[PDB]
Amino acid sequence: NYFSRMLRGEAPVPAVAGTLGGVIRAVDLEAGSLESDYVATDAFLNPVGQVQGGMLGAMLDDVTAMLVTATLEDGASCSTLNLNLSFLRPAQAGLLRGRARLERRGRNVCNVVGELSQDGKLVATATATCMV
Amino acid sequence: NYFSRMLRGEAPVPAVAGTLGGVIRAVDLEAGSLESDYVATDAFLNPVGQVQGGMLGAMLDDVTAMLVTATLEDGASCSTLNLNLSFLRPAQAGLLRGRARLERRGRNVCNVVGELSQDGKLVATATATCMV
Repeated sequence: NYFSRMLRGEAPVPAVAGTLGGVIRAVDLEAGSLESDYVATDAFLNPVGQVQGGMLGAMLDDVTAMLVTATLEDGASCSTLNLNLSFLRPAQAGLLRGRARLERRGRNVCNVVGELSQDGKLVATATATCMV
Repeated sequence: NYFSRMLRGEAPVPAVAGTLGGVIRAVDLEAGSLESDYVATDAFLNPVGQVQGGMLGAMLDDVTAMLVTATLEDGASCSTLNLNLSFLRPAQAGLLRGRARLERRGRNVCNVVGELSQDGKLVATATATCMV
């Protein structure tokens, strides 16, 4: 698994995960779930000092695609086709917690849901449609 | 207009637009359209060297929300509720061109579409639902 090589330091984390302060905290391949931390920097802020929605979406993209990748054989690859983002509450600079769950693992499509929390509240959700 | 103050250097560009290399190239408030450049850095790349979908979504978020903001009175504010992103073709590090159009400007909701191109091809599209 590229993913499990990545977890034990034997393959590179994608640069974008570095940029988002992404750190995988939990995986459960039988439950079909995954958890990652993210860091919103002052660089990701709108004029009023909240995190831009799109930047939250990049974290949701990461957690959902990571979960899908975790399930793949070597040689298979996760490609996200659509990502629908709902912005629920404002986020501030600092840590966030991303949680992904597989709603369906198909032969070629996976439907993933992602939730992003900060300070114990949901700030944004996602639905990802991914092909493999 | 906060937006037009921002264009002539008399108000701060949001930090996130800096991060995305965002530079407004065109506005047409009667046509209801707006155009911005974006720069994808090596920091926004997936393992295979293409731009992460979510990072493209943050550019789509910027162009669509910018267009909405351009139309607002002083005191009014643009808040994106949902953003649906479709990923069409892979992008590489470098310049991209974001284009926004208003499909509807309501009393409290604006429906915006965004398209992101690189090297003359659409890489991603968006639909934003925004409240004011």
